[PDB]
Amino acid sequence: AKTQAEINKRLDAYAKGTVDSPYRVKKATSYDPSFGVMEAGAIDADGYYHAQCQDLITDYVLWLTDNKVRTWGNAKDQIKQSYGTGFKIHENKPSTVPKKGWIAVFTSGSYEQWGHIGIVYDGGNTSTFTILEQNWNGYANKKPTKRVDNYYGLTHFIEIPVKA
Ligand SMILES: [Ca+2]
Ligand code: NA
Ligand SMILES: [Zn+2]
Repeated sequence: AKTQAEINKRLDAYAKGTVDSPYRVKKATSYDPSFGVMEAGAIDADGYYHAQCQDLITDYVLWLTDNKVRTWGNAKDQIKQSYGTGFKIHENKPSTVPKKGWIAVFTSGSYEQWGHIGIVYDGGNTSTFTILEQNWNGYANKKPTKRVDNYYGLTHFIEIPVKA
């Protein structure tokens, strides 16, 4: 398991394009004519579809679990599987406010078909929070980027284990 300080450092490194990941693009990379060229810093964990939202999560969960747990499926399928001990799935209730490093999962409305997914960067309040995500633009080309979200479509949070 990882400490909060280790988690926090890794989130900043995602956003800066310096994360210690073998799935981080070093030089602008392209293979799928439907998507934009992946900039340095993008995370592509599967070698399909350039840098999608779930690619970030695949990398993060591999790091959290010392490469023991590889996610399968699309963003929306993450709430149908378990990442193991100390990972907990929470329904997003109007009461619910997440914690830095938790995983935010969008499965309703405009996100229903594939889901969307990202990492909680700032837990915020009941109105907004800051997410760190890939592919909110649909072009699958940018590195992980921060965005303010209003909980629209957001159905679940995945709590991750934190080492004291
Ligand atoms: Ca990919
Ligand atoms: Na909420
Ligand atoms: Zn997606």
